Amino acid sequence: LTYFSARKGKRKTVKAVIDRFLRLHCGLWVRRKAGYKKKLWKKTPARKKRLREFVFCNKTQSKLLDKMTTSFWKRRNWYVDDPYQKYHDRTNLKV
Amino acid sequence: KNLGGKSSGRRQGIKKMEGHYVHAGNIIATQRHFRWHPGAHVGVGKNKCLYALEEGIVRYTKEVYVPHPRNTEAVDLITRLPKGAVLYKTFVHVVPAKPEGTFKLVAML
Amino acid sequence: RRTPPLGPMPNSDIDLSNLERLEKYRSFDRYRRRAEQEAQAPHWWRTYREYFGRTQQLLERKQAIQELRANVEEERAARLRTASVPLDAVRAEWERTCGPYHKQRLAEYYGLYRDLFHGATFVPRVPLHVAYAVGEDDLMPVYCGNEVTPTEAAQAPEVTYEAELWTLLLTSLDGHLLEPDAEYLHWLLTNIPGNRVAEGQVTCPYLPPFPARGSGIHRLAFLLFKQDQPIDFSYQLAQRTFRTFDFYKKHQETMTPAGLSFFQCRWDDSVTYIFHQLLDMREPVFEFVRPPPYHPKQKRFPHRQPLRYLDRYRDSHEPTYGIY
Amino acid sequence: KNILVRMVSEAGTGFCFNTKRNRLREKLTLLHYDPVVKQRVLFVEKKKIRSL
Amino acid sequence: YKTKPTHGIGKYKHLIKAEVRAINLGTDYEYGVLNIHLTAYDMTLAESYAQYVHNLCNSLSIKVEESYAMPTKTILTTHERVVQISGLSATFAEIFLEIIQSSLPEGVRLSVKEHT
RNA sequence: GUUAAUGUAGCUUAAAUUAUCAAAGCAAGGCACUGAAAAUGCCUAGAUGAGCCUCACAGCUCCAUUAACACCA
RNA sequence: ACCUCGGAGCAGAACCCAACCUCCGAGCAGUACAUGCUAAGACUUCACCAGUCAAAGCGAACCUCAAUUGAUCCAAUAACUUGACCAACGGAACAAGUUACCCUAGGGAUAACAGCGCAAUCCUAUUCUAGAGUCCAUAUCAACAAUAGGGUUUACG
RNA sequence: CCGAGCCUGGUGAUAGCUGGUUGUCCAAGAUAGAAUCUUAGUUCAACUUUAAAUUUGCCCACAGAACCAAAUCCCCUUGUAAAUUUAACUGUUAGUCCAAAGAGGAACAGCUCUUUGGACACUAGGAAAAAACCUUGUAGAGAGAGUAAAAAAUUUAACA
RNA sequence: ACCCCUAUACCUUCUGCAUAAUGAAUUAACUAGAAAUAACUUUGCAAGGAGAGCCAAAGCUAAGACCCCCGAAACCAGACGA
Ligand SMILES: [Mg+2]
Ligand SMILES: [Mg+2]
Ligand SMILES: [Mg+2]
Ligand SMILES: [Mg+2]
Ligand SMILES: [Mg+2]
Ligand SMILES: [Mg+2]
Ligand SMILES: [Mg+2]
Ligand SMILES: [Mg+2]
Ligand SMILES: [Mg+2]
Ligand SMILES: [Mg+2]
Ligand SMILES: [Mg+2]
Ligand SMILES: [Mg+2]
Ligand SMILES: [Mg+2]
Ligand SMILES: [Mg+2]
Ligand SMILES: [Mg+2]
Ligand SMILES: [Mg+2]
Ligand SMILES: [Mg+2]
Ligand SMILES: [Mg+2]
Ligand SMILES: [Mg+2]
Repeated sequence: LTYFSARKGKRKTVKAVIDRFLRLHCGLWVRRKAGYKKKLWKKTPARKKRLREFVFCNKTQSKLLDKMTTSFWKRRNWYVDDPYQKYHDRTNLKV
Repeated sequence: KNLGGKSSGRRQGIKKMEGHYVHAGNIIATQRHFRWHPGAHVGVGKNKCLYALEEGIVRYTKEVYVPHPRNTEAVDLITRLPKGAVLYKTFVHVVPAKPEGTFKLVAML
Repeated sequence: RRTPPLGPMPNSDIDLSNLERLEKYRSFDRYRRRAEQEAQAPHWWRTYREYFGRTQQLLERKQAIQELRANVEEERAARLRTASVPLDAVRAEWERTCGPYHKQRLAEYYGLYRDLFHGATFVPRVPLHVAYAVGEDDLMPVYCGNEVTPTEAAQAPEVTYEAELWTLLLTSLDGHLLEPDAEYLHWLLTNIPGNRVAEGQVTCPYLPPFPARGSGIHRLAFLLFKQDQPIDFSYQLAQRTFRTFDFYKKHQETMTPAGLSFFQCRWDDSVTYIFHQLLDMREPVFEFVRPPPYHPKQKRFPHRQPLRYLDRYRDSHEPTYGIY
Repeated sequence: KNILVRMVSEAGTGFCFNTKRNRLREKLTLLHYDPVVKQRVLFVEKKKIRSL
Repeated sequence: YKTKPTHGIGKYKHLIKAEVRAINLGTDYEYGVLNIHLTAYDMTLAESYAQYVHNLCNSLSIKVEESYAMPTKTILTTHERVVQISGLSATFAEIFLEIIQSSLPEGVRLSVKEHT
């Protein structure tokens, strides 16, 4: 990425991260599964139901996307009717 | 001339051995052909995997193979055996640990 | 590395070198009978069983079968498969001949002897008939394992049996609300002269069966004791609790068990009447509570789990807002 | 040899699903299930998608 | 498992035989394959006697490979049936033959002809 | 793959309803015989699933096939 | 010649395991059209991507096959969906030949020459008596083989 | 100095390639793999390092793991003190020989490719010299002491 | 002092170098680790912190602490040269 921009002098963010992933404020990134709309006729209905799912990312994938985005995408977002509003806080961890 | 054959290993075999505590839905043993057959509280998937149905302790035993009468291959193998012959297969059971629930006092009405 | 077998291996004594001269199962049912018999024989390996476990009577019967097979009206009805059998004579012949033994395993299956006499068995040789009167017309009979609602058992039953001193007893084998071992009795009619039950000594008057709501299906057994000498004995539930084993231990020298009749009881609306009006206490209500579902340890980064992973670890499904 | 056709529901409309058939048969008509109406309704083919 | 005493408890192909001249070696003398031709002009008399020799062999543990038939000849058609027998002992040879002799119903002729 | 046209006697042309005719084969006739010329017949589910009327006859329905189209990095 | 996927051997018994190693295959076909929706717990091709299995529940009824495949790009379609022998099969884009006119950066990671290893090939010496030498194994030569040695050759590394 | 002059500028071109990378002392520290116009490289894993939280880790016994050899897996005791999780990253991903089981080649190679285990890239003593065989590891001074591995053995043809 | 005994320069590159692999005559001087979010450490204040903007379900502000040197053949633009 651009660690220091030539106009301002800040980090830029990779905008290919933004159109693909969703960051929850706990720190988890949420993605759709690859191929979830590709060649659905040759897939069993169990396999098609696995692809229609938002799945979390790895630990290292979450640390790679955290470097790829600035601190604007790591803030509290109090939207009106966010369907992912209940998933931002993390309840009941024992680390 | 001999091309192909670069297939990796399937990583099949027993995932939960004898005496292991196993929750419901844990895959006990993945197989390619029927090496271990299911027993008490153990189901079979489409790919002959053995998953557990109850929460318990895995036991491997040997018991008498009586196939289904609609399974015409094994029945035609049964009816070629001599008169004292008994087949055996290794079965995988789950001995269920917990009971399925207790009666708790709700309220004195 | 090989380890030799401990006992004899199966398919070893029948093992020969000729397989054409040896006669075979040609069928599936001949193999299965040998298969079921072999599973019941004890073996030296691990199995499912280890973890989940006169002369005048024949001469009369051979004369009687030769005459019932001599009537050509019988051999015309049996051959044309329109023959019937009247069950009322078969029921009366069953209770005299082998009905004692079939009632024994029914009390072994239903768990009577391991709760009444701690595994000690006996045979109900005396065919007693307990029956509860319902309304005025009909009467609900109490066989071995029957279902009788407590509305049908509000009043004491009309006990009738063909025999010649006796004590009678009833115990609700699992009706205890406090202790797992003991049992509430319902009526003890002792020193019964012959066949008349109303002449017996009531030392415990008749409580109707009171199984609590949602607490399952109880069992209540009628003990009929063969007795020789009369012996003096002895609404609050601390008086109705005793255990049959150390009661019969006091009187086994003079008295032996001789019959069984046990029935099942669910909750009915009449158990509200027993608990409130005549017992004078609040009734208890039990519910079948299942254990909580197993969820593994919550990971920080639940890799490749669906988005509903976080729902399995929260308890309130209402939005919280923290410090805000 | 096989055609991938789409099948539109005759009632509970808008719901299509894809099936296979041969090139050499007639048009498929099926009793599939609609999740819109939650009954089994007829489905009549309206278009082929891919010659496979 | 191999190292356990329960090794080979589930093996079964040694109980299944999955896959001829006159065998008179030193004492155990037995025939090769036999054929039993029965010709009669009644299909009822030829089919029903083909059963009985097959029922006589099954009750004496004698191996019957084929029990086929050769077609008829229009003389009026003579129906001929072949019953293939293998293996007779010395004591069995006269006894097994004389009962099929002592049960021939009505004018049917026997044969102990052989293969090819 | 999409648009477009196409479907013939043993094979092709044609006829704007009805179906004509040159080859092909079937014999006989002239010639010592065989190819030609005649003189004769035949060979068309008009590629088809139903018929609104009646349909090569004309639209759906179609199964083969013939050309163009076989973008956009 | 090859490049992806699968079965078996090496890799004998949990898993795994290379090879321009040895052998077979696959790029589909068939039958259903609830081949509907959901959801505990797990497996995982040594990462990731993808791949598997599944109780309960809702709704009804009363998949087979080992492989049988292909990510992203937002458009073609009203939508649901669909699209590569992208086969160099984790996939740039459809971009070739040639250089002795050549250049640069390197490599003894890698060839030719030489050394070295090795001894199949080559040369030699004995053992063995078949057979040639009229007869006669051993004056002389020598088949099938055997056991040693040399380090000239062609090779290999 | 012409396969396309020379000079200045873009220009501190770019280089997965070579070379170089400067005070002191201590501590931990080596080899599964997968993808890749990729195999001279990188990303992820594995290994390694630090900090933190917790509770088990290693060694293991009966029993147990399939039909068409050596061993392993699982595993309470016991001996022990470590492991897992969390946070933050770098670097190594171009190995060698020996013993063992095999494959390819010639049952050739200081050959090539896997696996199990050593050793080496780390000190010391030995096998003469000596990366890989054998003895031995935790550091200093001593003009003390006991040890470890540790030196090749062979000499042969009479005959009636 | 030597004679005696012990000891195969250094750097780099590597599976492995006394290596007959690289570099170096030597002296003096010059000549090579530049920084991000996140974490950590230490303070301040605290459901609030911050000298507007921003973050906040113990956070927030400030500090400290990690990212080299030389080298192509080339490519292009504009001059200058017969
Ligand atoms: Mg393989
Ligand atoms: Mg592999
Ligand atoms: Mg995995
Ligand atoms: Mg279900
Ligand atoms: Mg490629
Ligand atoms: Mg590739
Ligand atoms: Mg030239
Ligand atoms: Mg050379
Ligand atoms: Mg540079
Ligand atoms: Mg150290
Ligand atoms: Mg490179
Ligand atoms: Mg343990
Ligand atoms: Mg080597
Ligand atoms: Mg020491
Ligand atoms: Mg050296
Ligand atoms: Mg030098
Ligand atoms: Mg160099
Ligand atoms: Mg020099
Ligand atoms: Mg001039």
